[PDB]
Amino acid sequence: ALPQTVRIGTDTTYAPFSSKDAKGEFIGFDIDLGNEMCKRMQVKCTWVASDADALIPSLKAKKIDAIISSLSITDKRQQEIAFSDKLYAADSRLIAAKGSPIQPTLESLKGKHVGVLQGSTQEAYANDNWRTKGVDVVAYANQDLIYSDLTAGRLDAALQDEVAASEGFLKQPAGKEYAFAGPSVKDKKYFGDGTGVGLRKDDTELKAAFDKALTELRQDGTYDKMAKKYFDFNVYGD
Repeated sequence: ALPQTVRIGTDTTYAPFSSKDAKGEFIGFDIDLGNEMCKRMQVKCTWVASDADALIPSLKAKKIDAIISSLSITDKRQQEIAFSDKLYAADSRLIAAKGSPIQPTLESLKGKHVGVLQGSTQEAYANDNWRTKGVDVVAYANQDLIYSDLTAGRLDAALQDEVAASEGFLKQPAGKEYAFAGPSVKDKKYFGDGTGVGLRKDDTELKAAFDKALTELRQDGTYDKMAKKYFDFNVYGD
């Protein structure tokens, strides 16, 4: 059976998906999706703010029943936990000067300087896929020095999370003469081909319920109405 109340963990440091406003309220597209699915599942849901690194451990330990926290459905994570069907994509993407001919291909990136943030999944992807095939991958301690170096012409491009870059540089005046270079970069091992509700593998009833509610809110147009509040592109991907 489903619990009387489903506890959902989320890392509230990631607008526009999950954050806390000035009154401490949970806000974001994750919160909207979670709340809408819980409504259709007719279960009470309680949001629980958690450190990012504590989400999966808390889930495994049954401190929470679900994770909705832009949790990429990576191959590695699927060794340990289950996921709902995809909620939206969390792929990465190149940013470069507006009009740049750069593409996320080996042929285009050969001999180019591509900035990535130290310790990021973007760094991992670029080091494992591009650095070893003739791309000059430069790792940064500070995200903002990446952007500054891009604007200064010390980088050809920067590999960033797509929505984070969209909301955090491209929408700022500083990013006005910059744009995505090519399409999003997709990889099941690094970016997950989607985010999903993170769930314990044995909780099949809970996953089925989330999956059912999600297809229904997508099919009757609720998904797009909710997404339009935050995004002017196809955030779902796919």
